Amino acid sequence: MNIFEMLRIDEGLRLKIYKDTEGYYTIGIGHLLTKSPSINAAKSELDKAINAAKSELDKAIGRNTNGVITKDEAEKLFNQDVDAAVRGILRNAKLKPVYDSLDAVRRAALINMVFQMGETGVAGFTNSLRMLQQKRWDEAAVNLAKSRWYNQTPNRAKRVITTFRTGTWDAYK
Repeated sequence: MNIFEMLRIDEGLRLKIYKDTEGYYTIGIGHLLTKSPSINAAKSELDKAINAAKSELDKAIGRNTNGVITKDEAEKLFNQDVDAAVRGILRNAKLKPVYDSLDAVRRAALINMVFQMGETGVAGFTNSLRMLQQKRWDEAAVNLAKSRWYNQTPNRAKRVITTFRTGTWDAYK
């Protein structure tokens, strides 16, 4: 198991533009496109958005696709995304250090968070981060759980948390 397989599981795979739990238009392996609008919107709106998401996609892939892509394409996007998450982490004054202190498995967990919630979002978990740095496994997990993230996506948060707590991939077995 590794980062790719890990997120592959947590994020799923889809070749058609769908929308995430947080009302975002996305595709492939969790590839964000555009903020979705509220249903209280009409054609003007909705279509405008579909439109926009669509453009984003085209732009990303470099071709006209009418909201649909291939596996190869997704996998490409995917890699790029993992890469990026891994750069935010290194570019971040708060993440870099936590990251460095962690074992390979746990590193993976951090990347996941980052990938799921952006470097900005993640750096926001100051207490949890510190705890991670002190290697206070269980405390962190408790801290981590007291979050929007957990409450919103519990199953996924669970796997991640456990991962941090055990330094193993059991949660993913």
